[PDB]
Amino acid sequence: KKAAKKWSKGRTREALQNAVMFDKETMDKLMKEVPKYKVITPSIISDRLKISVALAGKGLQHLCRQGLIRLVSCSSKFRVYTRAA
Amino acid sequence: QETQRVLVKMTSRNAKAVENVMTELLLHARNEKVVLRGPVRLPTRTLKVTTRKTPCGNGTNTWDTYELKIYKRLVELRAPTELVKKITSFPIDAGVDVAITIPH
Amino acid sequence: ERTFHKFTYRGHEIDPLLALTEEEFKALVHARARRRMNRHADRRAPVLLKRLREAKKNVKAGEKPKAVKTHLRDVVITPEMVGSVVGIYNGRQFNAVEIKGEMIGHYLGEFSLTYKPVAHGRPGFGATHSSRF
Amino acid sequence: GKGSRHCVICSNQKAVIRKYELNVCRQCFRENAANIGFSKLR
Amino acid sequence: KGATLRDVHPWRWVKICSQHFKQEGKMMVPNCAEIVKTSHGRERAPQNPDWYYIRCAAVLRAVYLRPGVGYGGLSKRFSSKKNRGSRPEITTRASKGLLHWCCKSLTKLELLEKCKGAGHRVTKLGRKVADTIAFKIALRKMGAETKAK
Amino acid sequence: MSLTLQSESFQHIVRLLNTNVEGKRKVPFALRMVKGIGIRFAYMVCKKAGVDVERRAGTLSPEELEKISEVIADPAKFKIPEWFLNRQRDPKTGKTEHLTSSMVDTRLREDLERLRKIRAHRGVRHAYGLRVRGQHTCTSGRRGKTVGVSRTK
RNA sequence: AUUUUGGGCAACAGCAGGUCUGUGAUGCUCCUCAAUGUUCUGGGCGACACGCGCACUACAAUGUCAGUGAGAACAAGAGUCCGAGCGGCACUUCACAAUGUCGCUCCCGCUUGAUCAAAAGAGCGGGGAAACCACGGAAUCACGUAGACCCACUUGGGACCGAGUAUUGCAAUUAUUGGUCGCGCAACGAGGAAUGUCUCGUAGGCGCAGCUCAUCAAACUGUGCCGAUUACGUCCCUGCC
Repeated sequence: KKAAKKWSKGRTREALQNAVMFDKETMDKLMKEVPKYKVITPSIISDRLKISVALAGKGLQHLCRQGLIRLVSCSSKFRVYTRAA
Repeated sequence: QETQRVLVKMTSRNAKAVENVMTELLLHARNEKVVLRGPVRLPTRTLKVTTRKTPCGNGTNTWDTYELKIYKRLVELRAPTELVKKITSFPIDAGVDVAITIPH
Repeated sequence: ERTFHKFTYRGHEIDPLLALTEEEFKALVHARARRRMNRHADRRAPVLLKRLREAKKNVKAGEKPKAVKTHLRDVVITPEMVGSVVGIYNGRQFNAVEIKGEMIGHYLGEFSLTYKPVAHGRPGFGATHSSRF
Repeated sequence: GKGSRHCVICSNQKAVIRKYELNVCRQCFRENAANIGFSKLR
Repeated sequence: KGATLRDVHPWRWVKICSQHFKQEGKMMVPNCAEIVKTSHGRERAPQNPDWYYIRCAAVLRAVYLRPGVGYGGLSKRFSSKKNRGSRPEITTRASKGLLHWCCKSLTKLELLEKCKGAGHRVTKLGRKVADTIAFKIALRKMGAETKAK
Repeated sequence: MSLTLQSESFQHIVRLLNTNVEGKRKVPFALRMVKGIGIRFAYMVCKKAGVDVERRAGTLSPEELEKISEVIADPAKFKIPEWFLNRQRDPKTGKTEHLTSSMVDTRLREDLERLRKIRAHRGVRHAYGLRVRGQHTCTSGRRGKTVGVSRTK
């Protein structure tokens, strides 16, 4: 941080590779990972570190309006996906 | 007849005194042409007072609360005005505000 | 004779001040101060403004005209009383200030020293604790 | 703000309970609840 | 019979009726405004630029229901809470210029009417149109059942 | 989110118009930058120029920059209003200003010394080092512990 | 279904506590006007190396932002009193001023409809007496749904503050308060040795009444909305009979 303090007695957490960006690998990867899991969640995209569960989830929605993954709840937000058939 | 909705409204420092009031007048007024649709009573209003007690300087800065609820009884009559005024000849005690109004 | 103060209070120099009413002169100022006058009427100064004015007269090449005591704390500095000297009450003192022009348009409250200075200071006379007995 | 109350029981700014048009000292109030009709609620 | 404004989700519907005022170019912003503070409570303010329509949608939502809803009511439906600072966590302020705009505009839109020259209550037409809209949106969902029953 | 694969729009971190602009940002606070004090996003000025989340600060287009630079310094030319205008009555123009950059620094020095210079408790209280209220003033200054400390001996 | 519920009440001694800061309860004991009376004025108690005590808030996705939600507790408010405002009258008065009277509106408290504004803010006409009738058929806080942030001080955060407008007040000038827009990356990433309270629609959070109140509380005293471990023992600890 720029902050001098801002950190406690015991707590420790390491960095992720998820970002705002646009990337050949990311996009292409996303296309190949969004099928891949049997259940596909925004969170698993985040977990495969390329793009976080947030915009990666949008990646899922905008792959799932392309059907690539199946949007489950009959609404939004806490929808989820499974790989498409 | 040409009735008067008479509202005799009775608000009182306790419920106690006024009911006595209410009843007796109505009994008196009634008998007979005084015709009343039963007494409705509007919300008992409450007055709260908490005080800083003690002049502890030192010792507990603890504080004590007295209350006065004020009780409202209303009866409406579709009745004669002069008769009302005939029965209205009660000097009545305090703690019981009694208002009489002639709307419709 | 006498010198100069190169100064601009809202786009105005002392001459541009001078061709205003203290009203319009305040228009330049923010809402309370402009309000303050609005809320007012005349000056609270009738004698004071003369004690100022007279002393404003008295000026000589060197030296000064005397100081007008008051307990005041809200005067807007206007050239009309400029070069006068003011005793500002605070209980302890009718603190004295000449109002030259590089003071003008400001409020008296901006020059009234209302306080004693604690700020973990030190004794000047023979003090020791607090004045709590 | 503390100088315009002047307790109608007591001329006081201090010690006076400020409540509903009253102007009595806290003690004076403690003394008066009965004739008025205030009885403990809590 | 069916589903009127009493029966329908603005989550699809205001989002569409907003568009009924948009899409059609009926009223939009007033001359005095188009910037929009949230209201006296916040800078960050309408990410949705359609706020005034949305507003209108919502003032309209009010007006059929609480027929005769005055200026002061609109301030209240406006709502919110404020974290001031190292200070209290207490409820927020509704900006009236625009409130008043919304009032001016839906009556000009003839969906609002100034009931008894005051508190607004709906135009007849408004609510038939609303119910109509309700049905159109309602049927084709990105959820579960019945575009295929 | 898009399926854009781009590196030249993944952009960063550029200091423009005597400001700093970071990558990323919903877009706003990159634009918020330079302080000393309000420099001059207005939020609104920039938001009014046609800038948004659809580019973030991270998209970082030059075109945009030019448009901002243009809108900011005559804000109410863009009708971007004057009723807010961080400075509104100078006192040497006696006016309005969307104040920018180091000229705000300049403005800070001049005005603060005079503002401070004609003195009064109130004046000194903001000035020497205090919060300009809190009744019980010593308690404030918490862990900055040393407001400045003063003795004339 | 248990000394059922929360209280209220509550023995007897006891504690130079505290109680000169109520007291038009006061000993003894001081000044009494070239008084420390009283008014008036003006100041102060609110002054920042620091040591604390409470509180409050942040540090944050468990969140922040933009918006959207058909969520009510509990409970306020219109004093009297024949130059306030207004008005009429009276007389003075070449004209003013004047004075005086009378009357209203009463030195007119809450306040609604709503226009014109960035905006807060300015307003004819209305309405309501503590009024369950106007400010109360709306409108209570964190809910729940759509949108920015692909979790990094992001700016979390706003201490910090700058012009700028509105309001309080005789007076703020020891910024009365608001407002506005900019504006911040202060500290602050949840806090050591220590440590505080707590066992039922409740902890607890979360918010709102109500008054202090010219003007101003994180206080005060309530109201709500939301919403739970094991403890139920043990008597250790630590303490009372």
